[PDB]
Amino acid sequence: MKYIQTEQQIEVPEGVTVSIKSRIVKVVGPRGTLTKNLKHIDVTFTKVNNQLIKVAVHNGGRKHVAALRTVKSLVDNMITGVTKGYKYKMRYVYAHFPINVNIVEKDGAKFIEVRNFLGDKKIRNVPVRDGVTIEFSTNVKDEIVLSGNSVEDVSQNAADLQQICRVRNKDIRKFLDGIYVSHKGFIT
Amino acid sequence: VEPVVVIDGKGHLVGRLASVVAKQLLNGQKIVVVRAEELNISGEFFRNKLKYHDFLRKATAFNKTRGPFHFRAPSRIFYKALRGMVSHKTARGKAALERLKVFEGIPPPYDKKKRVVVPQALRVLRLKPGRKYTTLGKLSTSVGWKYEDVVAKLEAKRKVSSAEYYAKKRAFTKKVASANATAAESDVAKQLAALGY
Amino acid sequence: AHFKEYQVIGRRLPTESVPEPKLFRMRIFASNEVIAKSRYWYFLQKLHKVKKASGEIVSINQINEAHPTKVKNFGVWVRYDSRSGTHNMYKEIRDVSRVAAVETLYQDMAARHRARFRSIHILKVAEIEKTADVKRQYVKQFLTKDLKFPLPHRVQKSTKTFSYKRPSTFY
Amino acid sequence: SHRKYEAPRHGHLGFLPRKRAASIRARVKAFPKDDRSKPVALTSFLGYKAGMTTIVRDLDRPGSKFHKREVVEAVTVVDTPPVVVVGVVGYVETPRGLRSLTTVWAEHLSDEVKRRFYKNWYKSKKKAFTKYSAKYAQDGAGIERELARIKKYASVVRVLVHTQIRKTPLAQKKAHLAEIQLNGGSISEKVDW
Amino acid sequence: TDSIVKASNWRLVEVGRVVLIKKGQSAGKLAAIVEIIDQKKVLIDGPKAGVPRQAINLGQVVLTPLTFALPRGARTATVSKKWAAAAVCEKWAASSWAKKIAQRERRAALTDFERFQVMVLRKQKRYTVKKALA
Amino acid sequence: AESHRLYVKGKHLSYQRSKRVNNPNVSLIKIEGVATPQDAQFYLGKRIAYVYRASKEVRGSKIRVMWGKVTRTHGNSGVVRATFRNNLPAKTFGASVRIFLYPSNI
RNA sequence: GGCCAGCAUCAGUUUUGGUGGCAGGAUAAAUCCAUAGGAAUGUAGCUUGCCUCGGUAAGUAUUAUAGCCUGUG
RNA sequence: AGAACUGGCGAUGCGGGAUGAACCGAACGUAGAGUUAAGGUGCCGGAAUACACGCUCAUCAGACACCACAAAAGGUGUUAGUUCAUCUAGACAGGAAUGAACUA
RNA sequence: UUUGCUCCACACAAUAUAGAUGGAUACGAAUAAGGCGUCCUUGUGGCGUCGCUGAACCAUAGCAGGCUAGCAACGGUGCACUUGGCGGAAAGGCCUUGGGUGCUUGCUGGCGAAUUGCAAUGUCAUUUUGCGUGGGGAUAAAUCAUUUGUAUACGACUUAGA
Ligand SMILES: [Cl-]
Ligand SMILES: [Cl-]
Ligand SMILES: [Mg+2]
Ligand SMILES: [Mg+2]
Ligand SMILES: [Mg+2]
Ligand SMILES: [Mg+2]
Ligand SMILES: [Mg+2]
Ligand SMILES: [Mg+2]
Repeated sequence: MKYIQTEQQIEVPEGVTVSIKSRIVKVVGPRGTLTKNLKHIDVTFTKVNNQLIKVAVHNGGRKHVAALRTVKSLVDNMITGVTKGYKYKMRYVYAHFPINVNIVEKDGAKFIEVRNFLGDKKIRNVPVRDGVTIEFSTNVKDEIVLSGNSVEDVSQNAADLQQICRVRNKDIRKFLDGIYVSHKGFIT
Repeated sequence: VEPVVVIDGKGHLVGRLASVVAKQLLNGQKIVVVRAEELNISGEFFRNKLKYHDFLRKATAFNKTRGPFHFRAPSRIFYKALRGMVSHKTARGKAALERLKVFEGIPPPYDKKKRVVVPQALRVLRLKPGRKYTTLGKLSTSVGWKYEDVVAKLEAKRKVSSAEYYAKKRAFTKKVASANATAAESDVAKQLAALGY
Repeated sequence: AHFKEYQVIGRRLPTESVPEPKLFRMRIFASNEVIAKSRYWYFLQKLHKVKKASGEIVSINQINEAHPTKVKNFGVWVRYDSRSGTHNMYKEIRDVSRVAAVETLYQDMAARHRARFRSIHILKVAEIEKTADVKRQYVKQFLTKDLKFPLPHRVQKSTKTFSYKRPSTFY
Repeated sequence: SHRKYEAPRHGHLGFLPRKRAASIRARVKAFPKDDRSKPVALTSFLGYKAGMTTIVRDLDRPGSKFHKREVVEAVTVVDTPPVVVVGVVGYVETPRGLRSLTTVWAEHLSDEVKRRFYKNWYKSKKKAFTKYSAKYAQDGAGIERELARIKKYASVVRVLVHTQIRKTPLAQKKAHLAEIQLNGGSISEKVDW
Repeated sequence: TDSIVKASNWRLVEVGRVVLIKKGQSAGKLAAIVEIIDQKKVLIDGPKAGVPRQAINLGQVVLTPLTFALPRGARTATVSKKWAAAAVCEKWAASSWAKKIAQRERRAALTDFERFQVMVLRKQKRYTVKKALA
Repeated sequence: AESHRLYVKGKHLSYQRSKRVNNPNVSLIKIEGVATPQDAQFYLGKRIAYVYRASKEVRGSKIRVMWGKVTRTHGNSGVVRATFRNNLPAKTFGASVRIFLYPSNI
């Protein structure tokens, strides 16, 4: 109904510096630097002090206000990404055919290889996005760990691994074979 | 006022600009339009892409070389919108269209001239903030325009030369401003101030 | 059009049986006195056994706003006919006069409910005397202490076809 | 009403119109994409078709029934004498397409190439390229300027070559001239080659 | 190393904000915002320039950088007292915005003889400027 | 000086017309710098000349003139209506005309 | 005295500006002035807790070092 | 297909509805000037890219009587409204309003 | 095929004008943001300032613009040459060096104008082309006919012939 004013608060810890100009957000922390372009929302940022940043929408409708809270979450994820990081844990689920997963190098592209999924002869490869590191945890059976500063890069990279192992022409209720995200958390 | 008016097409709505240009041509003003690939159309990219494909399927059934001609270049897309607002089948309409030139990028003859804008057709002054719009450059590429990269490379070269020109012009302006300021505070300057100049 | 408020007083025609009939008054919003008298008979025929040929208009007087330069919160009750049925509705309008509020009300009904002038009855217009009796949030948000807001993205008016610089929307 | 039975259409609509070709020498409308990390080389060649014959060879294809067995095949023989380079042409990228900027010719041309420029060779004075050869009479300043222009501006380099028709049993005596694109190396390397 | 967020500098619709009227009977005159009616309507009053107390659309005025202390809903007598105390007129006259307005009016009031004197004076000043540049 | 102009530049737009019927006896004229009917009142009654060239010389000149006058305003944008002794030809739609400062009321 | 025009003073029709004197209404309503009463989106002052030594938060307080609303003349 | 009263077409041009025997406006000797009707004023196209308050975003938007079509039933799309209940004595979700059923 | 062809400077004729009548006056990018000036540790930095339209800036005085005298500056500007660099998207334009020459209204003087008779575009622009002067520059092809069959209804195509 064209609300006069809507505000959201963004906190920053001691070790994180945030520079915003012309809707360009650069977050620098102990773990690195993240950047984001937000020239599609029409909001205004202001600085209250060294530990608080406000974002506001003036004379906005229901749909415009709904995107204001999205900005706060996106900026907050950048802040905690450069401080705590993100960790996604995935498990291998199979009934008969073991799933073999290894990191391979192909023309300097840092791929990950999936072999013998449901006995398939086809070789499955998923590119590893920049800034994402992949480790195979010990003392845990069939677990792969993805880490990075960007939550979107880590989450989407893990999503690619789930989609590449979809069963076709079978009852997926019975054939529950694949790799699935089992835990979302932080590096620290 | 000028014998030739050169309009920079960047950031202009296609229909609003075409209406303004068509009236100017009929009134006897020569118009040159540059950077037709930076034109904007209201509505998202997918919606406008569907509109062009609806235009594509229209053709003479018994001979396709007779049917409507589908031009893919951004300059020709703007020309189609402009020709529809002119009685182009008359001698008066033909004469008006001969006073118009449309180019992609800024060709060498006009790159050293002054460009103007049309406020009535500017996207930033017309569309409500937040509304979706499409750029004519990417729409043309998706429908078979082969020269997007060539224009981009040439435009980058032009801007480097134009930036260097502006640096010399800016430094000269500062020198002129200093001389005028020093030449002020005199009796001649006092008399000019009383008369408004 | 631009509305004025009139008081209209009418009566039944005097008879030998009943001399000096009762006087009935109502407040009518109309663009002129000719429409105001027509509206008076329209509502009177909905309440009493009387019509124009059987009665007379006693006096019609324009009513002016007491404090036209004071911002007031108005509560309005309306009854209107939709495409299928009749409904009652309460709305709140913030203006400086009753005629200004009524003009806004007719625009609002036309815009949101497609209700024409003929389909609307003004039941009552009353100024809300105290805060916290306002029950609509779109009006209450202007009653906050020290209200300030900017006007982003200013679009200026151009009197010439061509401009020699890129415009700015600063304010 | 609909046709009683369905059949595929007769003929291919992508080979229209079925008209005569503009010239007896078919145009090359696409060259291989240039890889400039390779030595300079030609991308095509000119020859004359002589005829067909038959060969016998051993088939090397595992899984085939005729693996490691002799097969009889038909082949075509093309007479390909060496071609002679007699010029170079440079092209510039333009929003309207590729445009030829400069052409530089060799100092001397044989009667084979010169016949291509005439329709009545037996009556002509044979004045073709007589004044152009004078551009080599000096130190070559005119030729150096044009070659430098190609190096500075051109994005595509092609060479003009002609066949040695006198070495074939044909009676034409008039050589065929054509452009061949050079792939590999930088623009300067292409021009120097 | 500290956070750097670029700040906005919009002119605010508030009580005490000085506005310049561009359309209507009072075009070119100053006024002060007394009350806010809605997103698009306010109540203005300028007693010094003879602007009647009225409700006006925000599209009829232009916000100015100037502002002064004023109670909400103040009457005309109070507006005059606050306007004079804050010295609004002299602050507006010092701005380049007002000077360009005054300069534009003066230039349009010149006569043919005065326009001739401008040309002569401009050439005399030009001679000195060109000599200084060289 | 480099300028000798004593007239105001103008453009011949079209005849007075409805959607499908035109009236050659009245021509519509656009005057530069005029964008308001109130401003166009200044030019009412002023003489208008259309100047053109011909190959044949008749009265010791190869330049011919058609004379007219401003009669009234037209629309809200400063266009005016003009009548000429002989109607202007239709091929001059978009051609320049001269609005003189006489007869003067200054 | 044949052709084409310019200006002035009038007549008929009409279009577009500037300006003067009057009448009516709640003998406009307001503003402004005087006076009575009142409230908060509560001014000055005062109290209470943490506070980069003056800055907020809420309690009291109806004109005081801001003002406003209502009735009456 | 067949009747009733009236107005029309036929026998009738003219302005408007792109186009049309019947609709809207208006009926016609030859001309000049002024003013309008119905219908219109981004460009084609004569005339405000006028003013004002709202509503709508459609991967098949919508756009003006006669007229050149769309329905039942649905949508936590968005807007306004009706009724009841919870909430200052801290509800809903996991420190401010919220929930349910309905109307267009 | 009776000295033809081409370029340069002006001479006279013809030709027509989709419409000169002081000047088309060059950053880029953003718009819920920028321009300019300034300082430093050169940054997504600090400070100051501007907008609210070109309603600007530049130019603009002289027989459509004459003939002469002086003063102050060593500038401004036009024409024809000259030095160097840059420009290929349709560059055909931009910048720069030196000298010669005309004018200067930056300032002060002296002569001339009439009669176009009270207004009449009152003729001052650029398109094409032709004929005569003289100063340089260069001295070919195509078609028919004949011939060939990689071609072909006829044209056309493809070959050969001092
Ligand atoms: Cl096919
Ligand atoms: Cl043949
Ligand atoms: Mg194609
Ligand atoms: Mg072919
Ligand atoms: Mg029948
Ligand atoms: Mg009959
Ligand atoms: Mg129709
Ligand atoms: Mg028009």
